[PDB]
Amino acid sequence: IAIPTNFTISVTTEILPVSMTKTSVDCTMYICGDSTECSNLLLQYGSFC
Amino acid sequence: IAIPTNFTISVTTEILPVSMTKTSVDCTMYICGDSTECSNLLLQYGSFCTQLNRALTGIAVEQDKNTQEVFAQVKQIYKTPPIKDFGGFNFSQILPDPSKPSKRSFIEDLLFNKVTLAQKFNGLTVLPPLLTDEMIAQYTSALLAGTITSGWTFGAGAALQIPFAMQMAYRFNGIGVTQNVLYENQKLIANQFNSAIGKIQDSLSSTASALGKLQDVVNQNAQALNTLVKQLSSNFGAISSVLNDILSRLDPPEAEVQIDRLITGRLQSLQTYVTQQLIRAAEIRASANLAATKMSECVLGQSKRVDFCGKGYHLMSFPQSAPHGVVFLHVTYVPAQEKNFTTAPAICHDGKAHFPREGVFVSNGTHWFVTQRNFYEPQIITTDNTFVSGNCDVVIGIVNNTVYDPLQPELDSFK
Amino acid sequence: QQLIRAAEIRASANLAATKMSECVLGQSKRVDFCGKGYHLMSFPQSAPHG
Amino acid sequence: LPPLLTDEMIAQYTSALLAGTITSGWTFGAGAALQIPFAMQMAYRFNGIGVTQNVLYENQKLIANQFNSAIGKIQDSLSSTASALGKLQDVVNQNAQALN
Amino acid sequence: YEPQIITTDNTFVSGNCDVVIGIVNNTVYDPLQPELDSFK
Amino acid sequence: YQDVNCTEVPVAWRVYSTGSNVFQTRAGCLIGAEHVNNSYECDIPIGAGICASYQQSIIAYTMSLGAENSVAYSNNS
Ligand SMILES: *[C@@H]1O[C@H](CO)[C@@H](O)[C@H](O[C@@H]2O[C@H](CO)[C@@H](O)[C@H](O)[C@H]2NC(C)=O)[C@H]1NC(C)=O
Ligand SMILES: *[C@@H]1O[C@H](CO)[C@@H](O[C@@H]2O[C@H](CO)[C@@H](O)[C@H](O)[C@H]2NC(C)=O)[C@H](O)[C@H]1NC(C)=O
Ligand SMILES: *[C@@H]1O[C@H](CO)[C@@H](O[C@@H]2O[C@H](CO)[C@@H](O)[C@H](O)[C@H]2NC(C)=O)[C@H](O)[C@H]1NC(C)=O
Ligand SMILES: *[C@@H]1O[C@H](CO)[C@@H](O[C@@H]2O[C@H](CO)[C@@H](O)[C@H](O)[C@H]2NC(C)=O)[C@H](O)[C@H]1NC(C)=O
Ligand SMILES: *[C@@H]1O[C@H](CO)[C@@H](O[C@@H]2O[C@H](CO)[C@@H](O)[C@H](O)[C@H]2NC(C)=O)[C@H](O)[C@H]1NC(C)=O
Ligand SMILES: *[C@@H]1O[C@H](CO)[C@@H](O[C@@H]2O[C@H](CO)[C@@H](O)[C@H](O)[C@H]2NC(C)=O)[C@H](O)[C@H]1NC(C)=O
Ligand SMILES: *[C@@H]1O[C@H](CO)[C@@H](O)[C@H](O)[C@H]1NC(C)=O
Ligand SMILES: *[C@@H]1O[C@H](CO)[C@@H](O)[C@H](O)[C@H]1NC(C)=O
Ligand SMILES: *[C@@H]1O[C@H](CO)[C@@H](O)[C@H](O)[C@H]1NC(C)=O
Ligand SMILES: *[C@@H]1O[C@H](CO)[C@@H](O)[C@H](O)[C@H]1NC(C)=O
Ligand SMILES: *[C@@H]1O[C@H](CO)[C@@H](O)[C@H](O)[C@H]1NC(C)=O
Repeated sequence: IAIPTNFTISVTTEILPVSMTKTSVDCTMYICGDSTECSNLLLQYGSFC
Repeated sequence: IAIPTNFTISVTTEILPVSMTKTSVDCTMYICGDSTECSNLLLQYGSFCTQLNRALTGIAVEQDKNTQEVFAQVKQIYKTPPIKDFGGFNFSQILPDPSKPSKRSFIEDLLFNKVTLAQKFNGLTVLPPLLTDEMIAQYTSALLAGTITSGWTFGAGAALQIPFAMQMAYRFNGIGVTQNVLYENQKLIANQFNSAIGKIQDSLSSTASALGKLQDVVNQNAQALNTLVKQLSSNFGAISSVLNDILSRLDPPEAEVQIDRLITGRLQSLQTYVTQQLIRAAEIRASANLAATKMSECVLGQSKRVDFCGKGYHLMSFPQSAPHGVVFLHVTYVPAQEKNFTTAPAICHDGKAHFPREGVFVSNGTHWFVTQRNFYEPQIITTDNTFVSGNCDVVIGIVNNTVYDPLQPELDSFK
Repeated sequence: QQLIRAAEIRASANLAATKMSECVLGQSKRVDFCGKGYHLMSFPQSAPHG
Repeated sequence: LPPLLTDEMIAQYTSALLAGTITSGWTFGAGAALQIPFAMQMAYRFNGIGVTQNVLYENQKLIANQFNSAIGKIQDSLSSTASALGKLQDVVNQNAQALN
Repeated sequence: YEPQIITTDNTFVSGNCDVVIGIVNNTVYDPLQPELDSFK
Repeated sequence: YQDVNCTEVPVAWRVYSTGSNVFQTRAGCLIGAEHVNNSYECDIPIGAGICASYQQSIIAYTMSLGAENSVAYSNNS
């Protein structure tokens, strides 16, 4: 048998992500942009946005 | 130091979703809907509909797999004896009630009545679950009967009988409290358990927003299906959203374009629906895995992991069934009414240092005793509850006292 | 893509909560769950997103 | 959008957890916090791994010195290393890249 | 299953015989008495 | 045939639609299997607690959860 006669105290680091940035996008400003004709055309595509 | 002098028994509830409604959508019936021209044009796009059907079928099978994993964990169907002598503990509100229809209990009836809220459409079908609600109730009844009658023995091999008070003494011993505390306080512990169980039904009777997760899942699925159905009244740039009007009011060669314009949009809608369904199914599968782990580790045994099953020191747990999920009632031990003492790490006597075997040294101001670490029960410092190692000039915090030798009086009086 | 990534972030957060509960508020007997060796204790610190 | 909990609040939570574990042990995770001298709590924790109390009490100075030295080394490792955070940065990159 | 004789070495005493519900009367053997009788 | 009355099956191979062995379950209409009063472990899941197996010919039964067992509980045993 083998038996230890001394010891050591060790400190170890662990890193874990918990969240990410909250980002927001809207269609009408991204797809068309302050344009009535484009938004009227986009209204024919239902409720994707 | 501070040491508690009393305790409370607390039961708490945890809600977990395990399953989700099994739905099926026919690709060609949804896209075309009784039109040979549309079907012949849709034949040109390859095998998108086969992939969509395969994905939905896999999602449907996964739900039955989840339910079987969570609930079908007992080999036999155990029953409770007709005579109920459990040391004063009253399980009447969680055991099956057979006067009323079905084999449900009082709390299960409350849960099923609380969670309350489609129709036949063009290509939409809903498949029934493999296990009815009665079979799930019967699994839960078997688990309760086993855990009440045999302890944790039925989870490893065959069930072995044990009186309930002795089982609960085992469970106190498993959290660091000796068997004295239970047998001398049996009536109080039973009363506290009964009162907490009675409070559970009051808490979940008047209040309704407790079952938030199950209703959230139901609402999300209903909203997704409603949006998919409503997307059928968009022309996507064509002249109309109805194929009959397009076919009647236009001849084929320039009706091809309008039909293609409708087909592309309807395909896109179906694909986005299927993708979000896959993601939601993955989330539900993770939840069901957690629920199965909790059933295995907290109903079929006693858990040492902190906060895994309730707040406090875990004593035991009971399962109940819900419309599309499971409910866990965790019974835990909470110390209370702490008192304040002064301590020492070791005691020097005859030039030797003594340490406690299983407790701590305390004093009420003048005299020193040894106590448990979780309940105040002082005792005289003898040589039977301490062990000696070394001299008393190396430990920081030594105090002087005397260690009783029980053999000295008997071998002095009788020599 | 954002939804698929958020699922993984949520899994990491659940693991972090379990470690906070079982290693800072108690002593753990699970092998290699908190460090390499025999666990004695743990201390938390905050990071910009973790 | 800004997160609901700011950095000072998270630091307060971390400080509360650290003070509770240093002063009470594991008692504050079940009910009210019960005070305990630190050396006796470390003796409890040695009993928890199969080593007796006298081993702690007769080598207290050495154990304290080893702990202090390890804590000192960890900050040198953090400061000198070029990139030890790793995963935390990686997530950020991904998001930014997708946005671009 | 491995039965033993009930002695003061495998049991511990605490309290009276009134508080506990299912008490059973029996005897607890004392290992010291035989040698104390044989060696005064 | 999923969620359909057994009546209007043949109106909308022709031997697997006749009224020889016709059973009305809750998952739909089943043709070609005999309905027995026994219960066994599930073999092929049909649904709503109904399973099917091959035992001679094909049979359809209600799933059995397991074997009954009453533990000899007593307060001093
Ligand atoms: C056990 O032995 C004691 C003394 O050796 C004896 O008193 C007990 O007999 C009865 O115990 C009852 C305790 O439940 C007590 O209420 C009753 O008065 C007592 N009878 C007499 C005549 O004293 C013994 N117990 C049993 C069960 O025989
Ligand atoms: C157990 O290990 C410790 C750490 O190495 C030893 O303590 C060292 O002893 C040497 C020689 O006496 C000193 O030069 C070091 O400064 C000590 N280290 C510390 C941190 O104090 C200890 O002697 C060992 N115990 C044995 C071998 O029985
Ligand atoms: C421990 O707490 C319990 C309360 O749960 C105490 O029991 C109560 O005692 C008061 C005063 O004697 C009674 O009015 C209550 O009816 C008791 N409650 C129950 C449920 O019986 C108990 O006395 C406490 N123990 C100590 C040593 O103080
Ligand atoms: C366990 O508790 C139930 C109540 O939750 C007790 O049932 C009540 O018993 C009293 C007296 O017999 C009746 O007046 C009530 O109408 C019962 N309530 C219900 C809902 O049935 C039951 O008696 C308790 N168990 C024991 C052994 O006393
Ligand atoms: C600490 O506890 C001891 C033991 O319970 C107390 O000593 C007893 O005190 C009472 C009342 O004065 C006497 O009747 C007993 O004879 C004492 N027992 C002894 C001396 O063995 C002591 O008073 C307590 N000290 C406090 C509460 O400050
Ligand atoms: C605890 O007991 C030791 C041993 O008796 C005490 O140490 C002695 O104290 C007396 C005075 O009371 C001195 O005359 C002796 O020289 C001391 N040493 C020895 C070996 O006897 C000690 O004072 C007591 N109290 C404390 C707090 O340690
Ligand atoms: C002893 O502990 C109690 C808490 O139960 C505390 O209120 C009291 O101040 C303490 N005694 C001191 C600090 O002298
Ligand atoms: C505890 O601290 C006090 C200072 O208030 C000091 O006098 C005493 O020696 C210390 N005791 C131990 C055992 O560290
Ligand atoms: C067991 O129950 C019977 C019947 O109620 C009773 O006479 C007996 O005293 C009980 N035994 C114990 C140990 O509680
Ligand atoms: C169709 O099946 C249902 C369900 O069993 C039944 O109630 C009904 O009588 C059957 N026939 C018709 C014409 O609906
Ligand atoms: C099964 O039993 C019921 C009575 O419970 C009876 O009406 C029915 O005909 C039986 N089925 C067969 C196939 O014998």
